[PDB]
Amino acid sequence: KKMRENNMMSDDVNLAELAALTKNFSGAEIEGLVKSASSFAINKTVNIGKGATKLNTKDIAKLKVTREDFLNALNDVTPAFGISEEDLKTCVEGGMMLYSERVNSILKN
Amino acid sequence: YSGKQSYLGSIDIDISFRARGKAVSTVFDQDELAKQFVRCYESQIFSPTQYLIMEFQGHFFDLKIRNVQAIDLGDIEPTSAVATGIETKGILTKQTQINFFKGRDGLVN
Repeated sequence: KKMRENNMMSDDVNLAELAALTKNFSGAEIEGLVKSASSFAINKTVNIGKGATKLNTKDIAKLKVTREDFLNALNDVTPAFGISEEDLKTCVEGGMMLYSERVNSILKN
Repeated sequence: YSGKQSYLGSIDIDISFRARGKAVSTVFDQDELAKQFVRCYESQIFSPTQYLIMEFQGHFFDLKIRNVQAIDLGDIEPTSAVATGIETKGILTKQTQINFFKGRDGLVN
């Protein structure tokens, strides 16, 4: 909420898609997602460690989170209840092929 | 000696109270302190680890150059690495980004 009305948010993010992606997320997990997404944004500027002292007005004057930060953030936060569907998506890691008509009939049925 | 890097781009100064009993809770303005350092000491060559004595509004302070960033005229960006090694020195200018850090005692406000 505050992020948007303070003009710190890129215009590219569309919330509906975010809601779509997060299947089994609980109400307490979305907040960590926000935190992680912001953490990437801020880290791009500071670069803790090696490239220190780059902090300056110009950098901090135009901070905005981007969509890909959230996409990256999905790799850190993981559901707690959506742990059995992962098995299902990995069951078809081998791919699928339609070498016969039959398969189409079966799936249709 | 320096060849090119002859001016001070950014200067980091640790500020501390000389007299433990002379602590004052007054809010010190960084801009005024920087102006004080420049007005009293201008175009002066400074090294890391050099000590100094500052009289600001009757208050006497120990100043400690923790690190120095030497930049040459014409450098749009401060790409130079800030050197903690004592060898780097530069000449003060009225535009150095002066960062004041609390002393080890941590009493200066």
